[PDB]
Amino acid sequence: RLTELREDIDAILEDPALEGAVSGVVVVDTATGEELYSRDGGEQLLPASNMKLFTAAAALEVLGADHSFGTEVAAESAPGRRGEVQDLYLVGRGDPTLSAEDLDAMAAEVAASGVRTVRGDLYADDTWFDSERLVDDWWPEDEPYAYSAQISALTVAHGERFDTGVTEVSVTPAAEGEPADVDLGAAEGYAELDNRAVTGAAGSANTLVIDRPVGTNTIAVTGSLPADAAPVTALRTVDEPAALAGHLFEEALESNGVTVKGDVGLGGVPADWQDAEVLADHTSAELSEILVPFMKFSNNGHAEMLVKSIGQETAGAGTWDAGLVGVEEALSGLGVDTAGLVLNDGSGLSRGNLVTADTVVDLLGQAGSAPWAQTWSASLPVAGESDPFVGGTLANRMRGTAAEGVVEAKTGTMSGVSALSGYVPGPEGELAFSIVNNGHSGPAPLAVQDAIAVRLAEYAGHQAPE
Ligand SMILES: *[B-](O)(O)CNC(=O)c1ccccc1[N+](=O)[O-]
Ligand SMILES: [Mg+2]
Ligand SMILES: [Mg+2]
Repeated sequence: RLTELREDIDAILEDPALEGAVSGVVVVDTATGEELYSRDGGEQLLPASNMKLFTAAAALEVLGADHSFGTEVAAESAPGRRGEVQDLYLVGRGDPTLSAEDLDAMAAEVAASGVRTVRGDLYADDTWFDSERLVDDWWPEDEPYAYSAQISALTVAHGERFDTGVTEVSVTPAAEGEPADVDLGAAEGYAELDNRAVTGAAGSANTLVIDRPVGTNTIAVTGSLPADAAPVTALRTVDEPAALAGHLFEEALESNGVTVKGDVGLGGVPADWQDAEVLADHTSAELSEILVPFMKFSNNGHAEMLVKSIGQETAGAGTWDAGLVGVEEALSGLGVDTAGLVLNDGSGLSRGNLVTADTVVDLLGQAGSAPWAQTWSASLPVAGESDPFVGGTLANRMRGTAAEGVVEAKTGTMSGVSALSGYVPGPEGELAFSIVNNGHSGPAPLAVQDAIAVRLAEYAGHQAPE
């Protein structure tokens, strides 16, 4: 039975789609410590988003399941009889789920607390982390897309998925031959518009490209949208998330009857402020709850912010250098051998990251007996579950198989890297597995990973739901 399983997995990895790839595959029974299957377990490979497994475990170790993040509005003293303040400060301490509604609810507080006029300027203070926005080796050409959003302690998160530091762009066709309408979302009046797009004839080809040219805060829209095409929406990052959060706050203020007479810009609460007047605050939900959208959908913003938040907890330094050491320390504290690990970011976006399949399984083991185990697995995608906040990146994989509803694992994909690691529970034991593929040339070997996951589900005594 053990050997049958082994031979099957051997054959599954015989797949042509893994030509010239190195593949780390490790499976361990977690009740007993038995090594059911091991191949290139010690080989160092890029992990893509499997890196979050590490990040998420450290954050729970360091910040705690119950941790929350705050944001405040501050003036040098409370407002007058006349309800006036000079400069106003929006100060973010790394909430990765600050919505536009929260900015609105905070603008109402500022009004309820008796401010009717900001006489001076409004500043957005994201100084709680440093201003290193992107990791060294992240690719400039990727900077327009949501997963590559700049990192700040003050960032507005869009939608129920909480994609930070982006804006929704929507392009509606008009009459054939007239320019397409471009709607910039939250970034209206913040990010610049270069609209070159046109409405093509009904039934013609869709060639619409939405971009943000490197080193600009301009949304450049080119190509042709068919007169009859459905409106197109795209998440595009903006330069300086905090300044957009600032921009949005001025609008929430004016909206809640508070007139801002100055400019909007970046700035930290001055040192020479004796006893700042906190005129509004927001508290995020707790880390346990935040893990869901972070891990289910592989949020890269959330990952880096958690790192910088760890840097803050361990060293009062909201920094990659500080946070990564923080992660490695936490993981050691956990019992994980971090020999094979090379940490270059929290998200896995970076090609400077290295894991081994043994280390991953190692982590999976330790996380299983940690007091925060449950909130940890709850965050992982569940195979073939169609409710996005349950299935996450595994929503449309392995449906109608023994793995459906059972396998909990994290995914990982970019050019020539794919990964799947997590658990198979069952009538046998709770299995921890890691599959990391590097160097394949075609599409990610998703079928190959599925096959393994499914056979492990069957080995743990599961059957495909019909
Ligand atoms: B992870 O999500 O497995 C690593 N992948 C990414 O960060 C990612 C996600 C979504 C789109 C692109 C992309 N890239 O790394 O290019
Ligand atoms: Mg605006
Ligand atoms: Mg089942």
